[PDB]
Amino acid sequence: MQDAITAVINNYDVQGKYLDGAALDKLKAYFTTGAVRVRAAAVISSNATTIIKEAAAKALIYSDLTRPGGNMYTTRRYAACIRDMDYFLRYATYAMLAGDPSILDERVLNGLKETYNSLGVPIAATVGGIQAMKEVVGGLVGPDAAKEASIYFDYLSSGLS
Amino acid sequence: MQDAITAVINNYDVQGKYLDGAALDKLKAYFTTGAVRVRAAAVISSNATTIIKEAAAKALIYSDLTRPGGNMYTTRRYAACIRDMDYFLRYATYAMLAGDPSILDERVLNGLKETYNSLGVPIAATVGGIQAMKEVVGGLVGPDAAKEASIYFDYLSSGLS
Amino acid sequence: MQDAITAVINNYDVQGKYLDGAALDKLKAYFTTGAVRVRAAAVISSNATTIIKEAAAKALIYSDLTRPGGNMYTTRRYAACIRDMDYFLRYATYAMLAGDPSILDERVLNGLKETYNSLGVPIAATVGGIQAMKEVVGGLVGPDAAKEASIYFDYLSSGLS
Amino acid sequence: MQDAITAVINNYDVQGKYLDGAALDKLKAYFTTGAVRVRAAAVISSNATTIIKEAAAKALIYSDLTRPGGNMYTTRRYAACIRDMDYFLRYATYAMLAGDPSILDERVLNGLKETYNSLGVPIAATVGGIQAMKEVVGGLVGPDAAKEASIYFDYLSSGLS
Amino acid sequence: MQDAITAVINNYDVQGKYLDGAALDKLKAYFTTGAVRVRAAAVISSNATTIIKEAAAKALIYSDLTRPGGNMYTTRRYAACIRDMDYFLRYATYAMLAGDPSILDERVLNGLKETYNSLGVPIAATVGGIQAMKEVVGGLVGPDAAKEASIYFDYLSSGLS
Amino acid sequence: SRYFKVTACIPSLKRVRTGRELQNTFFTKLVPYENWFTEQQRIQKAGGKVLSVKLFTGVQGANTGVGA
Amino acid sequence: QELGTPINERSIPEMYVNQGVPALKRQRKVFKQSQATDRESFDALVTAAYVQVFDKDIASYIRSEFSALESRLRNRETSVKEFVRLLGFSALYRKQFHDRYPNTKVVEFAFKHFLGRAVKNQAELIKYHGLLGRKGIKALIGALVDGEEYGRLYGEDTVPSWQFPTLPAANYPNSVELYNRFTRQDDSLVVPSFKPIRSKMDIASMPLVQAALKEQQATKTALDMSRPMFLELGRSFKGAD
Amino acid sequence: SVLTKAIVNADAEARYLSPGELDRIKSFVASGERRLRIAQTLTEARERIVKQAGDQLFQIRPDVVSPGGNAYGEKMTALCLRDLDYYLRLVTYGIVAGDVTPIEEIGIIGVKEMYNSLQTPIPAVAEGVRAMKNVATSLLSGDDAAEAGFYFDYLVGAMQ
Amino acid sequence: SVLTKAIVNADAEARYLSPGELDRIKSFVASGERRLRIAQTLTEARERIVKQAGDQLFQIRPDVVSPGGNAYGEKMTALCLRDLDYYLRLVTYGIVAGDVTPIEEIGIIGVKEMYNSLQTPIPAVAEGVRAMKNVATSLLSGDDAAEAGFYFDYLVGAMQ
Amino acid sequence: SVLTKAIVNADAEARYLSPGELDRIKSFVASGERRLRIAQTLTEARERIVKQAGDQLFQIRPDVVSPGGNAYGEKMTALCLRDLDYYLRLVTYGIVAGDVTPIEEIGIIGVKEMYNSLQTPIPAVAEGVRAMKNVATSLLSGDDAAEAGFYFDYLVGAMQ
Ligand SMILES: *C[C@@H](*)[C@H]1/C(=C/c2[nH]c(/C=C3N=C(/C=C4\NC(=O)C(CC)=C4C)C(C)=C\3CCC(=O)O)c(CCC(=O)O)c2C)NC(=O)[C@@H]1C
Ligand SMILES: *C[C@@H](*)[C@H]1/C(=C/c2[nH]c(/C=C3N=C(/C=C4\NC(=O)C(CC)=C4C)C(C)=C\3CCC(=O)O)c(CCC(=O)O)c2C)NC(=O)[C@@H]1C
Ligand SMILES: *C[C@@H](*)[C@H]1/C(=C/c2[nH]c(/C=C3N=C(/C=C4\NC(=O)C(CC)=C4C)C(C)=C\3CCC(=O)O)c(CCC(=O)O)c2C)NC(=O)[C@@H]1C
Ligand SMILES: *[C@H](C)[C@H]1/C(=C/c2[nH]c(/C=C3N=C(/C=C4\NC(=O)C(CC)=C4C)C(C)=C\3CCC(=O)O)c(CCC(=O)O)c2C)NC(=O)[C@@H]1C
Ligand SMILES: *[C@H](C)[C@H]1/C(=C/c2[nH]c(/C=C3N=C(/C=C4\NC(=O)C(CC)=C4C)C(C)=C\3CCC(=O)O)c(CCC(=O)O)c2C)NC(=O)[C@@H]1C
Ligand SMILES: *[C@H](C)[C@H]1/C(=C/c2[nH]c(/C=C3N=C(/C=C4\NC(=O)C(CC)=C4C)C(C)=C\3CCC(=O)O)c(CCC(=O)O)c2C)NC(=O)[C@@H]1C
Ligand SMILES: *[C@H](C)[C@H]1/C(=C/c2[nH]c(/C=C3N=C(/C=C4\NC(=O)C(CC)=C4C)C(C)=C\3CCC(=O)O)c(CCC(=O)O)c2C)NC(=O)[C@@H]1C
Ligand SMILES: *[C@H](C)[C@H]1/C(=C/c2[nH]c(/C=C3N=C(/C=C4\NC(=O)C(CC)=C4C)C(C)=C\3CCC(=O)O)c(CCC(=O)O)c2C)NC(=O)[C@@H]1C
Repeated sequence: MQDAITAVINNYDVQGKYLDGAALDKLKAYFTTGAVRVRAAAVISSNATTIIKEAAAKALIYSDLTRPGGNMYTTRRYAACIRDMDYFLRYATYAMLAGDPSILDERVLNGLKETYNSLGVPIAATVGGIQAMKEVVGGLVGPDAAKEASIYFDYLSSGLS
Repeated sequence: MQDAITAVINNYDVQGKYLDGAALDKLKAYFTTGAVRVRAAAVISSNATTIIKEAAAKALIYSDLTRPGGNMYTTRRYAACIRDMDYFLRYATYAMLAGDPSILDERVLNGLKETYNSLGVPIAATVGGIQAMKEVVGGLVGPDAAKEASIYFDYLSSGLS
Repeated sequence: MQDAITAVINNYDVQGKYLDGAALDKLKAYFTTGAVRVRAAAVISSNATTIIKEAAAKALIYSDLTRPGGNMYTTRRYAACIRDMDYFLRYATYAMLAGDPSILDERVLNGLKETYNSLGVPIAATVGGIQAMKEVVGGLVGPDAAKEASIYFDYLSSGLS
Repeated sequence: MQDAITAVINNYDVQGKYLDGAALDKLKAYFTTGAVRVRAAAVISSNATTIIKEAAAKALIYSDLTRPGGNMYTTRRYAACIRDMDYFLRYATYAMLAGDPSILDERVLNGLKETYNSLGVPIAATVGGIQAMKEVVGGLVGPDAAKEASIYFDYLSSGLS
Repeated sequence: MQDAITAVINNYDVQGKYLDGAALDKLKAYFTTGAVRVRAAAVISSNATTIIKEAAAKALIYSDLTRPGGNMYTTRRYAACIRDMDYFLRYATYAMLAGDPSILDERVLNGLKETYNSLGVPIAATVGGIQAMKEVVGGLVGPDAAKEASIYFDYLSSGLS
Repeated sequence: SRYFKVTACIPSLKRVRTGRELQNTFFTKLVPYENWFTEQQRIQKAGGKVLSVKLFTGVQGANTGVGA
Repeated sequence: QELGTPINERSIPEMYVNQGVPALKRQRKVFKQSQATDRESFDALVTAAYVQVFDKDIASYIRSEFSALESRLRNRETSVKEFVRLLGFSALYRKQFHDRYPNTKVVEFAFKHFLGRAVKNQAELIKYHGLLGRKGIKALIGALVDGEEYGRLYGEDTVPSWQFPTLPAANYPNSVELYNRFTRQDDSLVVPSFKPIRSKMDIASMPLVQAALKEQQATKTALDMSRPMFLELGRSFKGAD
Repeated sequence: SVLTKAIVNADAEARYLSPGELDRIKSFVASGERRLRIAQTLTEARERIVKQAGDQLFQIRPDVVSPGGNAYGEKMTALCLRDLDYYLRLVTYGIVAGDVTPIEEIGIIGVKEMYNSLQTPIPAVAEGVRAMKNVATSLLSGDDAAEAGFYFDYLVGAMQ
Repeated sequence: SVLTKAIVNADAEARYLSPGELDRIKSFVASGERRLRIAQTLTEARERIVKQAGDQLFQIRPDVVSPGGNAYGEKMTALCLRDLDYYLRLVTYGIVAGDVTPIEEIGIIGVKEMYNSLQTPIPAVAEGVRAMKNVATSLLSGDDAAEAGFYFDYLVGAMQ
Repeated sequence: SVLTKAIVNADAEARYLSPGELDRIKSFVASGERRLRIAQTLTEARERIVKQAGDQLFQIRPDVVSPGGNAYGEKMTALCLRDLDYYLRLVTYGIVAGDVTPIEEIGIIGVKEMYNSLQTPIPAVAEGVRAMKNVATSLLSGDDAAEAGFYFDYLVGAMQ
């Protein structure tokens, strides 16, 4: 994986160039937004379970998904689906802290789609759950980091779909 | 493509066998269900547009799909989606008349999935539309051919999903 | 894998139905033939090696298969062919005990055709050996379980072919 | 893996034929050159590191490959490239000793092309390094085994390209 | 494990001494008897099962060992005894080929005594069987290697006792 | 070629476990010379005590035949 | 009554029975030495150890070659871990699963047999393939068997057995593809290497960083600061224009 | 062959060939012409050896050509003779190759399972192979007779 | 970097970041401005530091510039100075990132095979890095000198 | 030795010795007299071989005896010559044993750590061993010279 700092460092190392004004500007712009990311990540970590519960209630359950024959029918699949939503939330928090979706590409999205066609999971339902979590997280974090939080959920949804 | 008669004929041709008691029983069982299939196909053909309208109203529209950014936003995509539903209905009628899903495998499901990931279409929404059409068709055709009609829509939905 | 009872249970669970008269009749029909299956399985287990011996003698050996250039030429290939024959016998016994070809589809026929295509094994010769085992098993077991044992050998032969 | 002797033995075993004058001529042709292969292999094992260094200096290093943006840039990638060269040298030695390219196809070339495409490794640079190693080996071994060694390096190059 | 050559080599290694006349004499004494070891080992490998059968017939069977209450009683215990006898034969062949009891000490005798005391195995009967095997081996091999093989069987018997 | 006979006891410090689990905590077994090193580290990194070690097969002086 | 019915009636049952993880994840048995005491249970453990390794196909050919190992295991001289390790050291394993495949596929075959999964990531391929080529099979097997993952998962007495991993990403499909392959059914290496995933979104285009860059420009160009005003009134904001 | 065995061990240990392995390769290539001469001799005398080994085998074990035996009947005896020819050809292959790899891959692995399925006496076939060894060494000089006898002994030990 | 290391450690256990890790992140973002200022200070004087370190290394170990030395000749010395510049750039990268993560991936893992295949003295490269460290710490204040010296000592220990 | 290697392989496979292994054992026992003659010759000419190898190594690599060299000083050169004598002794051990097992157990495993901890040039040691090979090959007939050169080449390859 890679954050903003390592992204700049690697982009300059591939050219074999010392850090210049543009690189220092990028690093300063990242460093200024340090405390906001930490506060948003702390809020998300504290409210993780409620976000999953509200997203599931708004987008998944009370429907054919949870009624018999549905993909989220039975406790065995309900627990798996909520665990998947927790995974998405945790990796979105990691991506928001790092300021880079490289962790999302490396450790979430690769193989995930073909895994879902292999298992039979509804990709559209998963995307709907992700967007419900995005709305809830944007409500929780405040106006400071709402856009920054929402960008990674949109990244995950676009990668899946 | 192949119907029940041609399926039996080919299954005996591969063994190079003349038609026996089992083949004649299968052919008689197909022939006894001739008028029912014709009546069901006539009813579906007469009520084609209404079935699509009710299925779309019940499963697709009045939501984020038709709201901007959705996959059936804009007239260009709305017309395409309703044309796709009409295609599914017509091929389900063909399969119901023939008494064999070979036409569905050959001319509907072949590459349809990977086409849908290529275009970005929500496969879960497509399956929901297909099942809404299945409910409407089962209501229309009567108790005579309700199960026969429903099985091919289920075949299409399971192939897509 | 599924047996008859678990197959009925899952088929009703997916529809969310309590067990009704039809399901109870199906379970009763399976239970009425429990003892004959156990007796036939015990007979086949006691006569396993002999059945393979007569099947190989009547279908494979004394031909070009065992000669140089044949697929079952050399001791290693002969042992492999007889081990495959034993696999077919054991899984047919499992299928006849469970009253369902789910185990055969899950653990035998999955990829067997293309594996044999990769290795060059004669599929027609394999089908002939399977039918020879079917004849021998029908001779050994008697009228009681002859047809019930034979249906799963026919299932394996049709899956390979 | 196969050598000349084993290749002829299996080529006659497939026909079930005793060794005749032709096979005797072929294995005699192999036997006549036994000692030269041994001496050349000992020389190669003696000069393994120097051959790799000279091939690298002549074909790879002091270019864009070893600079930033080059595939062989950074210590890890350089070590990987030199380990690949050592693999090529050792397996060329084994194939030359055995008098057969079976080990080259069978322990090296299988999937190496697609692995190199996945990792982004330059096939043209790899082939150039292989040819440089071939030229160094031909210089070291002398006229006796130069062609015999060089045919397997050419085999590696033609398999990669 | 060590042979005679390796034992001499390490006994000179511990002193850091070049090989002198005494070591050369010991190596020559080993070398002059090389082919006899080879022919005797080939004979033993050819007649391994017959030696075990005759030794068992002379020393173990037709007694209280093979009757109820015996340690040789039951097919499992008889299998264990004959497998042990085969182990003794093969390792005696290895020791006599290597010209050293190091392999017998390392891979057989360590733990075997207290293992037999724990299990209840008769050490006296085992020694008698080993001696019968020794006599059979001496009869088969001939004057050239009779005593030479017998020394290692005596080593096994003395280690057990 | 040398085999260590080692006795060790590894307690369970999480999840307690339920089925009979007796050979998984206190054991004695032979271990090769080459792999005994990386296994002794694993035993003491998993919070396990190494009760006994015995040289068993090998010879103390060595100097030849060890690497076989 | 109607609130527990399916909606969109399952017109074809047992098309929905098979969805989700395969039944093989929970329709198989695990063997432990600690509860495999007595001769009848010990033979099942031994025959299962020959199937986790050797992948069930050339395991049926084994008749008596590994008989000294079984005797020590039965006498409790070596644990099941030692038995599994010594099984990987044999010539039969080297002949079957190493002598016919490239060096990168031997790592994959070794992982699926002694740990139960496929290769996690590219940083594990580099570690284990760079050791197999350096020191051969007897070091790669020792590294896998003595690893921390093996000690966590199976401990002293347990046959390895297949695991259906959830994490990391692509590990589940990679493992399942290996699982549902017969011996010699397919010899493609499945996980040749992990492609670099690159970057499609510039970090300077994010909302927080881009919102700070504009402020950084304005603060440096426009406004003055805490040095004396006579020094700050004789400043040229442009540098070379 | 010896080359295959040495290369396989060197590859398994991830190293170049050892000096001892090189020495054995040199010895094998030196003994190649004598090995070819031995192979030519047996392949020329293939029919006489097979027929004779049939005679001593049937003399030693008449029960196999007894009706309670596997090889009862003229065509059962012919199949036994054909198996004999197969094993003689394998012995010639092993003699020319210098080791037992091709014979092992062709006619010993799974041979116990095959002959148990066919209900044939493995010790009887081993006795037939021993009669083959006697007949073959009857047509050979001492050094090369011992050389062929080593491979015949290997076959006898493998069928055991 | 610090964030990458903390995220990897949390992801290994599959849990959200603990408040201690957030405290480490806060300390790193606080020290980031000083770190980048130190990096720019080193970058401005990259040529002088490289030249002085080269002179010092050649004084301490003249054998490398001797006939049997790896760096014998003008172009061999140019390559040595270019490598020293590479390591200075890596040290500035590490100082900016706050962790040794980029340094290890770029110029530490495989460096042994690097200098073994090139036959270059690894202790000589370490001494050159030490001279580079002395030149760098001569141009920095005490706290910044210690901060850079930590990464320089890490490079010296890794190249060992 | 060849005996140790064959016995170890057969024991690991759990089988009796193969015809190929028996043939190689016979070849080794036949060549034992020539092997001991070669070993006696090298043992007698150990001092001249060591001296000429030392002079050849010093002419090739004068830097090693230079001030910035590991072999600078009279006793540093004496220790290098003593190691040369050690490796010559190991060469005689390998020649008499017929394979490289004692050489492996004595002086190649851990020798990379040997010379890395002592900071000694492994390529320089390899060059010294090659000079030893030249000196010893100058004191033997062609076949025996090649036979000893195989072991010297093995030592050079292990020092790599
Ligand atoms: C009557 C025998 C026929 C025949 C067969 C043959 N098979 C192989 C090799 C394999 N067969 C299998 C089979 C299975 N694996 C499974 O898991 C199952 C179901 C549970 C089956 C049926 C596999 C996987 C192999 C490959 C690995 C192996 O060899 O064990 C061979 C050997 C081919 C070769 O030499 O490479 C043969 C000959 N051959 C005939 O002529 C008969 C028709
Ligand atoms: C909202 C939930 C939806 C849903 C999901 C669902 N998933 C599974 C099973 C798995 N999900 C994963 C996921 C991942 N693998 C990774 O590496 C990561 C990142 C760490 C993810 C997110 C995997 C691998 C599996 C299979 C293995 C496992 O079960 O752990 C299931 C269960 C399927 C089954 O049991 O067969 C479900 C139900 N289902 C829905 O209906 C929702 C839309
Ligand atoms: C103080 C100088 C020391 C020294 C060095 C030396 N290096 C070379 C050649 C190369 N060095 C490198 C190095 C790197 N490539 C990378 O990607 C990195 C990580 C950033 C490093 C450190 C490379 C690739 C080469 C090869 C040439 C090239 O770059 O194209 C040489 C020349 C050796 C030769 O044979 O020509 C020298 C001398 N020598 C000393 O004495 C000092 C200790
Ligand atoms: C009743 C005695 C107790 C109780 C129950 C309760 N349940 C829900 C909602 C759901 N319950 C389920 C259950 C299952 N899904 C399965 O697959 C299975 C296994 C067969 C079960 C048991 C599900 C999926 C839901 C979600 C809704 C849906 O089915 O679509 C509620 C409502 C919760 C809410 O609205 O937030 C309640 C209240 N509550 C009690 O207090 C009782 C002790
Ligand atoms: C209004 C002057 C007339 C009228 C309109 C009417 N529209 C709907 C429903 C929908 N209209 C749309 C339209 C669009 N989708 C697009 O992408 C675009 C291009 C930008 C358009 C114009 C859609 C998608 C719907 C469906 C619902 C939804 O948006 O989700 C209705 C409701 C009909 C119903 O059956 O519910 C009506 C009444 N009707 C008149 O009589 C007016 C003249
Ligand atoms: C002869 C000395 C003994 C004997 C033999 C016997 N063999 C058969 C039948 C077969 N034997 C083979 C053998 C092989 N196939 C191979 O690929 C190889 C390796 C080269 C061998 C050795 C085979 C394949 C058969 C089956 C028939 C066929 O070849 O198609 C029989 C006949 C048994 C029957 O029931 O018909 C017999 C009798 N019998 C003796 O008594 C001798 C000890
Ligand atoms: C060197 C001349 C070229 C080059 C190569 C390069 N290779 C890798 C990585 C790998 N190379 C292999 C190779 C093999 N596996 C086998 O089994 C065999 C034959 C037996 C071979 C040749 C493999 C498996 C890998 C991947 C795992 C690993 O890295 O060890 C790299 C590293 C790529 C990376 O950083 O991800 C490189 C650079 N590079 C060049 O510039 C030359 C053209
Ligand atoms: C046979 C002549 C006598 C006899 C023996 C007997 N032995 C056992 C059990 C074991 N024997 C061994 C032996 C070995 N393991 C090795 O690795 C080697 C060398 C390679 C040897 C020699 C071991 C370890 C055991 C214990 C484990 C096992 O049973 O396999 C038994 C079985 C005792 C029991 O039932 O518990 C027996 C009977 N019995 C006689 O009557 C003879 C005197």
